[PDB]
Amino acid sequence: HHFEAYSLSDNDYDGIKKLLQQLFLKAPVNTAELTDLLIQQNHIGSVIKQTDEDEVFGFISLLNLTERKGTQCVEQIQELVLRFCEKNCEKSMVEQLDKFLNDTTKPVGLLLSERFINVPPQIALPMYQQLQKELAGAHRTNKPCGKCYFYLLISKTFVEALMFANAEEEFFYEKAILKFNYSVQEESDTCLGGKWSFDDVPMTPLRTVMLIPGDKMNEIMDKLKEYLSV
Repeated sequence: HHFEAYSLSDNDYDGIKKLLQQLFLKAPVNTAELTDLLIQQNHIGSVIKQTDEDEVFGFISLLNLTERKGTQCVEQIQELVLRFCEKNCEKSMVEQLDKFLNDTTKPVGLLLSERFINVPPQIALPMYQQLQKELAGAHRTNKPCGKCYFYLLISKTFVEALMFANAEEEFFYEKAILKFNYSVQEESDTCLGGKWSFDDVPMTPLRTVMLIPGDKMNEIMDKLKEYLSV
């Protein structure tokens, strides 16, 4: 099974959108507007295709949340994590989450990395390495995507103790200065040509929100290389 990574394209609109919908289900975030925002972003982000060839097996990209103020879906994502922070966390944690998201001097970059479960997990390493190269290039050329102090990751997670659909996201969670989980009710498993999914022990679907400082990313990349190298 050979995979190829391409820049985001208008042709990948449907595949990127479905992957976003697997993540956001029915929460108040416009997956269509978000997909358009990702595709519009130039030199950042890549899609995985198997080389059938139209199908988007995965994608990774970054959005600078303060740069993209004025986009509705970006505001929606911020209001989404805050509202679930309010419901599931102590006000002290809510205050600082809100402070982190409104700190213009230290921008927060939303990291979106979604893939079908059938793709081999080792592909995660080239995806993050390529994104790291692109983020360094953006930082070199004074673009806002290369100027993030913090990275916000929303992960698909479950408990029967915290377990990740994308296993590599354990390394981000370990380094997160702020983290919490919220329960999801649509419970939509991945659509990977796969009819259904089964667990021998019952599981509770969750989303885990985590905020990771930029200085920890080189340590995260190092485990990625350690565990996923092929």
